[PDB]
Amino acid sequence: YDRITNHIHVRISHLPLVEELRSLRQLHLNQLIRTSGVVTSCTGVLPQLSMVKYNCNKCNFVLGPFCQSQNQEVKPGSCPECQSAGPFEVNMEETIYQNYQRIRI
Amino acid sequence: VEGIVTKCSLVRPKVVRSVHYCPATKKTIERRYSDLTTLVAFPSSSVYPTKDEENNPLETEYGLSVYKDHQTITIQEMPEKAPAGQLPRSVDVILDDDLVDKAKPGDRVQVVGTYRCLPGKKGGYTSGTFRTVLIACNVKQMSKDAQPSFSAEDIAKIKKFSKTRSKDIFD
Repeated sequence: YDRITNHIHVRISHLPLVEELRSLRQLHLNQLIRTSGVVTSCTGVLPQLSMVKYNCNKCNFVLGPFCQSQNQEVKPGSCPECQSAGPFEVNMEETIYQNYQRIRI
Repeated sequence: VEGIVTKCSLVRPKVVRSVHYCPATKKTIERRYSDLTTLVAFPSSSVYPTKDEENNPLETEYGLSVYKDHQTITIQEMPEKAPAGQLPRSVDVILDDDLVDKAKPGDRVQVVGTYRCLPGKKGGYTSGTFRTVLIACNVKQMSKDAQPSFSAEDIAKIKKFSKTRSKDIFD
């Protein structure tokens, strides 16, 4: 099984609590709550910008990987590569996108 | 770029050798553009720089200057030879000075140009930003300035056709 990708996300079903979609405010923040509801619309495949390679030449080290997804980003001023920056170069086939979809409830 | 001329622009005096005059040190400056668009040029920029050999302000004196009649025309080839996967092109053609009112729409020509590019200062490293331009060295006219000249066939054969005729030459 190690030949395939890892990071298996476990699941959990049958929760003893169900809350409607009107009684949730700031008291249920960051709480795993089981909330149902009808789906209005869905979105297909969206090429989310999650990692873009940039060719650099200063210490024989290519810049990356970066973080540009909607979950978390890296603001300029504190680079993860020990706070380093150099020349950039736009590519055409070194961009690996991540799946991302939004659902209306 | 061969084909049929479609659109034609106006005639504007293009500045070539501007008489740079300075109301101070009284010095002459011979500055040439550098953008692969005029005659002698180099890949640089043409956004009216402020550089000078003596760092003096220069103004264009139109007393003894040299102009150039600039007129850009478009040439589109006929779509009668277009297969099923190719699209015609349209590149502008720069006219000359001694060819005023010699490129009217609805007439075929025969121009000889040189395809070049314009450098851009957008960003640090210049990528694949290269626009289309054509510097025509000579514009030739086939159906306007040129015409089928006569010879020894349009002098004798025309007179003999009206003499030894049959009834009337109108029929």
